[PDB]
Amino acid sequence: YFVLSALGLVVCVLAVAFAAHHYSLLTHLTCENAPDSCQCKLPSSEPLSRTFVYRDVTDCTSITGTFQVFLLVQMVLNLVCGLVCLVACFVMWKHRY
Amino acid sequence: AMTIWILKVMNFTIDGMGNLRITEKGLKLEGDSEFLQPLYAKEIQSRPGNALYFKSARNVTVNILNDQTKVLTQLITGPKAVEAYGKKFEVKTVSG
Amino acid sequence: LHTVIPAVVVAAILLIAGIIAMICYRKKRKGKLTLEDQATFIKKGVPI
Amino acid sequence: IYGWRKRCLYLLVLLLLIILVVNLALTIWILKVMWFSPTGMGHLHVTKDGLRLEGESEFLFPLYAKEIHSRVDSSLLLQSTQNVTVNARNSDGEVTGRLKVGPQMVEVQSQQFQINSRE
Amino acid sequence: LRGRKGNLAICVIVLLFLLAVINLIITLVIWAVIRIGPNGCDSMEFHESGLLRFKQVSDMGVIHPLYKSTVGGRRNENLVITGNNQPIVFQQGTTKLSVEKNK
Ligand SMILES: *[C@@H]1O[C@H](CO)[C@@H](O[C@@H]2O[C@H](CO)[C@@H](O[C@@H]3O[C@H](CO)[C@@H](O)[C@H](O)[C@@H]3O)[C@H](O)[C@H]2NC(C)=O)[C@H](O)[C@H]1NC(C)=O
Ligand SMILES: *[C@@H]1O[C@H](CO)[C@@H](O[C@@H]2O[C@H](CO)[C@@H](O[C@@H]3O[C@H](CO)[C@@H](O)[C@H](O)[C@@H]3O)[C@H](O)[C@H]2NC(C)=O)[C@H](O)[C@H]1NC(C)=O
Ligand SMILES: *[C@@H]1O[C@H](CO)[C@@H](O[C@@H]2O[C@H](CO)[C@@H](O)[C@H](O)[C@H]2NC(C)=O)[C@H](O)[C@H]1NC(C)=O
Repeated sequence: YFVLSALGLVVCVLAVAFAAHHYSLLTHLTCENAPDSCQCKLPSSEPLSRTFVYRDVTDCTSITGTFQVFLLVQMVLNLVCGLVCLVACFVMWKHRY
Repeated sequence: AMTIWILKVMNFTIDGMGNLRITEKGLKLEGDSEFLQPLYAKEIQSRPGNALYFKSARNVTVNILNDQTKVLTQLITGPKAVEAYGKKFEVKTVSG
Repeated sequence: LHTVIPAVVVAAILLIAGIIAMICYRKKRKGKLTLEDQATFIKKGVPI
Repeated sequence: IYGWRKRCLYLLVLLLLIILVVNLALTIWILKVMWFSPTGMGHLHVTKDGLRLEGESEFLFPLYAKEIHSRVDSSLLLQSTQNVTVNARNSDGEVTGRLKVGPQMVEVQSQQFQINSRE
Repeated sequence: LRGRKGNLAICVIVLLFLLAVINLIITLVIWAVIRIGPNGCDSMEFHESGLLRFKQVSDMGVIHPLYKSTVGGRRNENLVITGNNQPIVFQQGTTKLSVEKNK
């Protein structure tokens, strides 16, 4: 039980980090509507740039709307679950050591 | 300390070795490249859709060297004159 | 890079856990065992 | 008190542990983006006196050098689809002598066109 | 037991020690294969403006310039496009400009 509480803590921490990084990425892309898709590219000093294609997306608002809301909810839930696992370990060693 | 020295020497930024990138095919150079010593090559086949150039602020002295590094034929495109030294010249047609 | 290096940031949480554990090596279980005289205070600091 | 002595001892052990963990993370990074091999970085080889490359080194930006050579056992070839241009410029950067190989037939543009022998 | 817990702690210490040794080993291998010295590797350096300079001869094999790649040369310097005992052929379809050793 202690081992799995620690494992849940580390997995939730990894999820928090990945969600935060993905949100930080999505804060800095400019995206346009492509046929049944979205083309999100990043501004560059040189005229060339790297873009990404999100298929099966009618309008990019779904990426700029409910997607970032979903990321925020996911990171909030992940941090809450990580806190729960950490305090579970805390009580475990407060009754164990 | 040694690994930080490596990271400072090679400038391992977030995206690879600076502007240089290494892929499956080979080097992809997202920066200028000025070399101090003579380079070598095998072919220069520019992709269709662009014009391969050769420029300088001075003469372009195309030449050939034998095994003793002695000049046999030369083609110096300078500012005023375009000389073609050698042992001959020719202009042929397709049929010979 | 994001799948390799941010796998180490959890070691910072590992430190935080270790520190908060070590600031409590006697605050975890103050009573411990052999809990005699559990309604008063017994301590001295002056030789008589 | 040997108690806090042991406590700080394995606290230092913990610090050495975290430094080792982060060092392995950085070295796995340094191995990954480098395609590292005992031959050399990437698919090329950085040899002792030079560096040999067997791949299509597409320069997405200009090049500069002083001497462009060809290999001793292979003949340099340079080709395109529209044309290949050799240029030379004056001190003010004005291109003055052109050796252009157009789509059909060669052009030379200059103020003079000599031909000599080796002597 | 305190002795057994200490012995497992010693095993932890030993495994950490060997992990650090192999980390140092692979770091030396990284140092040596690129042939890095106190100044740096004897291959190249990254000038801070972005100018990728090199330090010695280069064997680039094939080259395929894609975008905005004008093979030039340094100021007040001469491009010396020499074929060491090999011809030089400017080719385009049928059109050829061949500069061989004696023609
Ligand atoms: C030799 O090859 C080069 C590259 O293919 C040819 O240069 C190209 O020339 C055309 C005709 O002018 C250019 O199209 C137009 O150029 C003007 C600038 O003059 C520009 O404002 C237009 O928007 C349009 O692009 C073309 O851009 C240009 N290509 C490059 C890469 O510069 C050249 O014409 C060829 N030689 C002969 C004799 O055809
Ligand atoms: C770049 O190309 C130009 C054009 O081919 C070269 O200019 C010519 O260079 C030759 C040899 O240096 C000059 O011949 C000299 O003639 C004088 C007498 O006038 C003589 O005393 C010298 O011993 C030598 O034979 C030639 O006059 C000159 N012509 C012009 C119009 O400049 C130039 O030298 C080339 N530069 C390099 C660095 O390759
Ligand atoms: C350039 O020199 C080479 C080496 O001599 C020539 O190749 C042969 O040269 C010998 C003697 O000069 C001739 O007897 C052979 O007939 C040549 N063989 C061939 C296939 O040409 C070569 O011919 C020379 N090129 C020119 C244009 O003179």
